[PDB]
Amino acid sequence: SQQVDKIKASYPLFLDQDYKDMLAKKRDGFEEKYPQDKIDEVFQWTTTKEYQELNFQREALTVNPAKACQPLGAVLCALGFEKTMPYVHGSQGCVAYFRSYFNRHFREPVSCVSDSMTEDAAVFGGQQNMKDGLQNCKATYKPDMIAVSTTCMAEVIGDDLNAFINNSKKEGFIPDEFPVPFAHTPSFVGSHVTGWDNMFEGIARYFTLKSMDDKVVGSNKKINIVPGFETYLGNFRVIKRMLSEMGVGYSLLSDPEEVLDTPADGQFRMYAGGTTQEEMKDAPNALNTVLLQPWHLEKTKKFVEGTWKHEVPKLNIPMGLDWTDEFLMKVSEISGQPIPASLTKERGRLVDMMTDSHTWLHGKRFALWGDPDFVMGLVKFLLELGCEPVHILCHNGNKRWKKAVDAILAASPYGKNATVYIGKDLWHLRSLVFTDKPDFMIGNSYGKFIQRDTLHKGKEFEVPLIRIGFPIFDRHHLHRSTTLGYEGAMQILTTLVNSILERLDEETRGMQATDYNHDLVR
Amino acid sequence: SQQVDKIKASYPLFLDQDYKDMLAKKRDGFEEKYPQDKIDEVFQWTTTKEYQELNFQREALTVNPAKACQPLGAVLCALGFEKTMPYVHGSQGCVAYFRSYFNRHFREPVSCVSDSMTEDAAVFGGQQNMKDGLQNCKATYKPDMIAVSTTCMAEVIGDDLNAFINNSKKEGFIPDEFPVPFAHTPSFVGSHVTGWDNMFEGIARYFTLKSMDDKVVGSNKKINIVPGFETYLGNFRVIKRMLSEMGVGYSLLSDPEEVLDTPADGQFRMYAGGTTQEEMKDAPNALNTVLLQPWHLEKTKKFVEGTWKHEVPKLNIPMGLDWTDEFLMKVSEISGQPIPASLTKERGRLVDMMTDSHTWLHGKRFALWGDPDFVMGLVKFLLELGCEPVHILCHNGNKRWKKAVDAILAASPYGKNATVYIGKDLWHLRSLVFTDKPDFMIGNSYGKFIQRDTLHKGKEFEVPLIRIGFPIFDRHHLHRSTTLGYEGAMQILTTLVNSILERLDEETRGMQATDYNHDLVR
Amino acid sequence: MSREEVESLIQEVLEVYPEKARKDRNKHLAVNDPAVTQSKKCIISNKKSQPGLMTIRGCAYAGSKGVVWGPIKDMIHISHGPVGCGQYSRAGRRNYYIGTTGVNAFVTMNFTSDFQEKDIVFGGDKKLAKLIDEVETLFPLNKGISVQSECPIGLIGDDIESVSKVKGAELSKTIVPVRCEGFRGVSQSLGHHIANDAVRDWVLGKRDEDTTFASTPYDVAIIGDYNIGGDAWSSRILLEEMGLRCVAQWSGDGSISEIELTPKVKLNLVHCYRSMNYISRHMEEKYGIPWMEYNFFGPTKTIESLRAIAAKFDESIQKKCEEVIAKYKPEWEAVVAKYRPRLEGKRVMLYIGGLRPRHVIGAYEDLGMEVVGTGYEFAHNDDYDRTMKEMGDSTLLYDDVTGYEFEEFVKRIKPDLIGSGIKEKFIFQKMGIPFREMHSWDYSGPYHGFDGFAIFARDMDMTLNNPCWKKLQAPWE
Amino acid sequence: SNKKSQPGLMTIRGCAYAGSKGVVWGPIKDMIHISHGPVGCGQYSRAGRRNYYIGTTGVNAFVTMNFTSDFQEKDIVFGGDKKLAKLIDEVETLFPLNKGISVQSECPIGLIGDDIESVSKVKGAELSKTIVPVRCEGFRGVSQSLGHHIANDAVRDWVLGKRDEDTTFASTPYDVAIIGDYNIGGDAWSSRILLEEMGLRCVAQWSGDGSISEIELTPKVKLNLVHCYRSMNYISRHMEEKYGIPWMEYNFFGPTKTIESLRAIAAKFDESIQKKCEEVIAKYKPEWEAVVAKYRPRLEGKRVMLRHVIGAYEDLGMEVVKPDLIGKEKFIFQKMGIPFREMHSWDYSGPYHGFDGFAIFARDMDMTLNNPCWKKLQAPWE
Ligand SMILES: C[C@H](CCC(=O)NCCC[N+](C)(C)CC(O)CS(=O)(=O)O)[C@H]1CC[C@H]2[C@@H]3[C@H](O)C[C@@H]4C[C@H](O)CC[C@]4(C)[C@H]3C[C@H](O)[C@]12C
Ligand code: ICS
Ligand code: ICS
Ligand code: CLF
Ligand code: CLF
Ligand SMILES: [Fe+3]
Ligand SMILES: [Fe+3]
Repeated sequence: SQQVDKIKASYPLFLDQDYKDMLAKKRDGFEEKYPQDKIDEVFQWTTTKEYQELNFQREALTVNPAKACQPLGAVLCALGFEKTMPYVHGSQGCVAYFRSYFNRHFREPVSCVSDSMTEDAAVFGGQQNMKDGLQNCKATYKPDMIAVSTTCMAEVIGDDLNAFINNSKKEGFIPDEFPVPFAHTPSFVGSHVTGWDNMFEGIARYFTLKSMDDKVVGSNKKINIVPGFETYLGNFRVIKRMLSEMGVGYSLLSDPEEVLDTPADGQFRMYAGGTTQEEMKDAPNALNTVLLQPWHLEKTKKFVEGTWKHEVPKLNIPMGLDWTDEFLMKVSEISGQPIPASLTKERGRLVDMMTDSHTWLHGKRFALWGDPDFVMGLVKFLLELGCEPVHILCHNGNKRWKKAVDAILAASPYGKNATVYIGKDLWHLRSLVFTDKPDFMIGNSYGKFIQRDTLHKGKEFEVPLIRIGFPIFDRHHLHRSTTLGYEGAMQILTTLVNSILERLDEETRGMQATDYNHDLVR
Repeated sequence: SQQVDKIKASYPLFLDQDYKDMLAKKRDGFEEKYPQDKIDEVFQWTTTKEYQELNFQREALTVNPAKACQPLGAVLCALGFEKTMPYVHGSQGCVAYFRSYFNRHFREPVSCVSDSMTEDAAVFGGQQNMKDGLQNCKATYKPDMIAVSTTCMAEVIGDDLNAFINNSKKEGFIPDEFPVPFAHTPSFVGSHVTGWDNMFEGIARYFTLKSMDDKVVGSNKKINIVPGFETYLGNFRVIKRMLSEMGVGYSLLSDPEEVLDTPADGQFRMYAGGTTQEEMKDAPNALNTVLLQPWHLEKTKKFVEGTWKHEVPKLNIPMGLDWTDEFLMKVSEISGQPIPASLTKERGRLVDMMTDSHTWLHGKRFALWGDPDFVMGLVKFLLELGCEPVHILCHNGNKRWKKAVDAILAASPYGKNATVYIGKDLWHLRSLVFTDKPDFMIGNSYGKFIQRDTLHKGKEFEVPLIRIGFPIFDRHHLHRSTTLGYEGAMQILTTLVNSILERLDEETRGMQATDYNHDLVR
Repeated sequence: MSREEVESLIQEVLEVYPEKARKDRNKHLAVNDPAVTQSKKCIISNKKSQPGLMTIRGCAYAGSKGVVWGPIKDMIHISHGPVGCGQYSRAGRRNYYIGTTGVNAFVTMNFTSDFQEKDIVFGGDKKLAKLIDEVETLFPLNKGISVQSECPIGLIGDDIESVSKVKGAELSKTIVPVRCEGFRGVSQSLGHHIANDAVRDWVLGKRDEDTTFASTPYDVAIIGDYNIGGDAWSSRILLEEMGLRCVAQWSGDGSISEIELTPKVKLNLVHCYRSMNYISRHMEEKYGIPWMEYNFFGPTKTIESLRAIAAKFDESIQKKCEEVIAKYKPEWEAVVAKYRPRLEGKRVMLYIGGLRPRHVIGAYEDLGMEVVGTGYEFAHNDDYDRTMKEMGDSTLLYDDVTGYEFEEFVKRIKPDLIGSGIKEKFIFQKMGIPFREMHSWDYSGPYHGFDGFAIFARDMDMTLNNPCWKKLQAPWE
Repeated sequence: SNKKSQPGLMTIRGCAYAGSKGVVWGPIKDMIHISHGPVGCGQYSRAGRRNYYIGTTGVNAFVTMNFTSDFQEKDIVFGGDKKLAKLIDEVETLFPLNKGISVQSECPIGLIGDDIESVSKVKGAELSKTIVPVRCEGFRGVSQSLGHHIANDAVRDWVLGKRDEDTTFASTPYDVAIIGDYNIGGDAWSSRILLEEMGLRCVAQWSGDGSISEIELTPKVKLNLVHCYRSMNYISRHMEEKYGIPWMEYNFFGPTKTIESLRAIAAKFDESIQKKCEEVIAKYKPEWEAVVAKYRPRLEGKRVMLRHVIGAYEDLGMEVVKPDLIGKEKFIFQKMGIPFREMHSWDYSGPYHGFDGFAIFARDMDMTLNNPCWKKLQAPWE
């Protein structure tokens, strides 16, 4: 039943008594459900240390991973170039999933095509699929570039991307001068950040490998910036703004912030902004190349150091106070441009907010997860705030990255109770937050489920989630935030301190029970 | 008792069993408390319509007001001028309260002095207080200008500010050339915004009244911007940025964003930025003066139109889509500068966010309160979003402003269930949100108490608070937000939609009870 | 637009395609003629997508794991293969269910083998057995396991059937191997077929020799309703208010016991014909259970379907059906009175997967809105046979439409509203045309039944009449 | 000391209204306090001080509320006595569970010739309710000290003697009152738990978490324990002179001073109270010893620029006097780069008194003094 004046959506329409009785009858009559006391017993068991010991003994089963596959990152990298179509040689279901994922994160159209390889291509390869797809894509969507990645099917059957594209150019399916960079992005190796790295290396190699004779390092007075897999448009914007404030010439390669933030003015723009082909062609002429996320740009680093002869600086992600300072100092040294007074004032204002909020931030325990560079930058910033990152999880991390994060933790008194986990999923993290409860969680929308589980144990056991990372599906326009530089540090600090204060307000809202501490001034 | 490893603050230390027993003994033995059943009965009565009828019959009693006194606004106006020390003629406790209020909101040092008028000055006036205070202030803090306002004591005993300052200059306490603008700011008239208006009018008159002969309108090719009482630094920043993007020469009079956002670099800066005396002197030479908050800048408008001969445009506060568009178009017409493509793209991006969030925003019911211009801008933006501003409360609003807001509401189909209240306080709004429950409240931190009351009636009756306005005391760094322009509209939209989504997530977190709607994607 | 206008528009959109692509796509676009009962004479469907054309079709894994098997709450579904397929499909579909997630329900969880290079090179059968053992260790209250194959499983020569048999015998547990590799077929339709075959082969006949279940003459099963936003619950409450006992309801909020009990029912009520026609026909052939399609979308279709269902039983059920219709008549009449004036004479273009492009038309007509364009991602020719009688005359029909094709159709038709998925929502929002997500109900719902009709009318009004659509042009431009 | 403020210089000193409404009368929870005058004074002091209390706000407790007459021009010109009477009637109507009303005068009340005493007497006789007029006009005096004196005089004249001829209260030889503790973050509760663990009965505790009946019961106790001497010495000496109740100052800041004060208080009673005091000290010794062991090495040798507070700082190994810490001015020292903490006006943390409060105090001192934010004021390129 519905009242036309107050229409109920599924919640709380299904909380009505008739729906409750219907669901109870369905459960009791036909579902053969386990008794509720057995369910409670099993849940309590899953909250225990013995269950955690069994959970961490897993070797073959992955539950609730915190990573994606390579072609997603390859598509994100391809989206950062001007009038460039991401083209995933393989099965179309992969492209449908990639587009849906990026649509849900960015709430914007995501352009990507597939050559629709099927059972026939499983025994003959996808050469005909490549030819037809390249021709159809160029004829239909009129791109300046087509950037080709692979699905797991084409990787398993062993399709040769280079030979397929060369043959497509030979039989006239596409013009011989049309830029078609390619990258093998096996989904069974690494994660989405690995796919971003592979795609960027493929594009850079396509545009620079065979034209290195006329290249002179530092002839265009620019610094190349490689952002890596980045899903905060504010990060691109803050990097560009900080570099422009310093008066430093720069070339941001793979810049998708325009195509992922197109205006609503009555027309659809398939392409917007992006790195030009001339930018990639002139990239070896830069003074140097700075990798914003070095821990998943290793192949790109090898190509840039081996081919462009750029002495890539050893820079951490420009996250937090110390690492933003290091990034700015390195940029100043490379370009010769002094750090302006505006950036000094911005750093001072970030320090001022840190001093203002240190009383609420100090000692807070956090369980965080995400990509390696983002995770380590967050850990460093939390250490700078006096916080304790007790559980540090990176499903796509490696041993060297874990060693670096352990070295960071050992350099701070606030990393004493911190453990770093690599190759562990969010079921492991749920066990960790149940057995060693932190004050808060930091991560993507998936952690919301963990929060639910904690609330099922009790209100005092609930671990609230702070949505920083990728992907964020249950909140709107959080992809416009910044996590890099001083502005990103200020936004992160504000989010953390206000989450703490919101939790304190919720815990002290009980009238005549806990509202003695429901303070107006915090 | 306390555990050294896990120390408890007041919450939840006083929830311990021994503290509970001690408090129960204290209440039962000596407090002579009313029975809890009687307390529940009275609380339930306070939530009824009969209590609302009694509450709205009040004529003499004010409970939990939503306004301050004039000298607070006068101090805020004085802080916006370069090397200017706010000076309140009257009692010291007023200045102590002003400084405490502004420190709590901005979390920054706030400069203000008093002449410490006492019992003796209540008989002979504060002439000697004025002389000594001016001399001591100029000697100790070395300001370039002293802006003088009054407390209620000085306004009751009829202290002549002009005569006192002239006598101080005549007898050598301060130089005759030192700029000492003054304004009478009676705390029993209007509110803090009236004090801001009076102080700005006094400063403008002091710097422009006697030198109007050589003034030519539009000779400096600039537009004067009067922001009014503004407690968001982002609003000053966004106005300046939008005018700089347009290529429009502007003079922002009473600009306090610099002195309220000083960096923490180990040195205390007493003054920072602000409108220079040269800009105030040259203000009559501008093309026109734009009043950002015209509903509390009436005296300023009268002075600017009567003395500067500026045809002040009839502009609403540049809040929300339509009013930001009108402000930009008026600036374009006045200055002759076309609106650039960047501002058009920002408007389109705001519209895109609106289309992305309209499903969650449509039909939501809001009670809201604050200053008149801010309240009407928020109402306009909510009507643009498809929301219902059911309860509109403005303690310092008047009948003409109420008529204007009623006209705004009648122009929209979403203003049908809306009522505007002037001269009502937060107890009236408590009664309103109990008897006519909105989905959310929008106001300053005081509304938190209302939320507590609603939660005492039940979780289904709780009205969550959204902290937009002044003052915000229980959250950190919210004063750095923006409410004006497309950027301010985007920030407000994000806050509203994510508050709705957070409330929905909280309501659907119950495992096997409501978590069927605990959707990962929203 | 007249029929000649639509045909000329189709030709103009096909102009830009290459010869092969244009020739293939010509056969998938048509102008509706309601008198024609054989859609094969005007449209061709269930064919391979043209490479590199930005299609919206999913894979067989999406149609099997994401649609048919995933909503089964008390079962654990393993995305066998690399992490991506399971990660992108985790909790992306709003198959509502009641349960304690992680203990006895696992719908929104992601179980995967997380294939690495060594698993590709040396196979994943041993890893599958170890994973099944670990699942048993860590989730003891699961009532069954399904193994949904991703693309690499069928290419490296893995034998998941033998692993399923051995582990099911060892653990006395139902383990269903589904060969739903994404490259199979052309869309999610083959995934539906493969999942239905797996249901028939491994789950459906489990209680063939069991006669302990007590049956009544009013036993019905709900097949093909996936409880998107609670749609199946809103249909089930109407069915049970009619005097019927809904013994089985899958996949949405479905348990394995309900699937096993389905062969014991008297009637099968198929909501999504496309995804469950195979299992319905098999059950009719084997257990002699009649099946029929019902449409609870909009008060008119809901009333007609309720009367058709009651006609299959005695006079008491028909009397209860009339009682239910009388009880719910004022509610949907009030909803119509409130929302039809705001929605009269507004044209709608739709493009959804395989059922909804024709099923939801009646509710739009209930509100006073006319549908001028419709199409399917993966529907067969029988779906179009059912569609052409529902669509209006000289209306556009598109099969496996491309992004450019549908964009040009929308640009040259100018509808008041468009109903499609998330991959076109923002495309058409940036063009200034109101959009309603017809897959997830735009995170709203349910839309079935009378309560669903109220929610649907409210959503249509709030999106079509939102002020945000009048603000896309800057006043200075 | 205690002289007039120099005009034109910034200072922290409040007014007489702040010392009366904000300090003495406001924490009284079951009374309603009307800020008589314009809106500003009541608005700025609303929930400004963390005088913790237990009650239902708006029903039987009113501490964080703002009751004001909201003076306008007509009230200034023609007086506000009629407005005060109407407001008192409206307060009675809308807040029936209030156990008393105080009227705190703001500045214009003392300048326009308003007679709030006559209104208070008439309305109190009419409604059989205690209405306390306080002439705490802000211009009176040079600081909040005169506000404390005026508020104490009002307490003595209108509340304290309400049960002088009442003997129904059953008294015990271990009856003590806590006078001048305003329960900042629960300080008075942390002191009261220790006092009751000693076998003493705390009949009265005001202003913090204080009720009017407790103030009326104060003249019935055997000992008065004054925390804030400078705000309650007048009432303490009045009770000593009139009722013969001895009073003493207690210092529960830091374990050493807490132990000394507990022993001094127990010395005023029989041997059973002394034995219970020894038991309490023995029970709490390991807790504060562990607190010292954890936090003293992190704070040894640090210099504090600020007895009452010296004891706790010295218990943490800290030197009291380039200060490493200093006990409106907070942000000024904050921007100079010196870590700052309010040792007696803290607006966020607490309690700091008693053994339970000592742990919080040590944690807060370690948190503020050793926070990395103070090491980052200088940019590495400067
Ligand atoms: C019963 C209660 C008085 C309590 C009392 O004073 N008891 C006598 C005092 C003695 N005790 C009970 C407090 C202690 C004992 O003596 C215990 S014993 O004698 O040892 O058993 C009176 C006083 C205040 C009254 C409410 C308010 O007006 C608001 C409202 C107005 C409407 O128009 C009618 C409803 C409302 C809710 C009223 C209901 C009720 O009418 C209240 C609670
Ligand atoms: S199963 Fe099919 S695409 Fe019949 S794969 Fe798809 S929950 Fe669609 S038009 Mo998403 S054949 Fe169901 C469908 Fe229809 S996921 Fe849902 S809405 S009625
Ligand atoms: S009464 Fe005094 S200024 Fe002793 S006027 Fe002041 S609640 Fe301070 S240092 Mo605010 S002599 Fe109390 C005080 Fe101390 S208001 Fe509180 S913190 S212990
Ligand atoms: S068509 Fe379908 S979704 Fe595609 S892979 Fe194949 S079953 Fe799966 Fe999977 S991990 Fe990523 S998303 Fe693919 S490239 Fe492989
Ligand atoms: S010293 Fe004290 S706080 Fe000052 S007025 Fe006097 S009692 Fe009050 Fe009041 S409304 Fe504003 S803040 Fe004043 S100017 Fe008057
Ligand atoms: Fe968008
Ligand atoms: Fe600050």
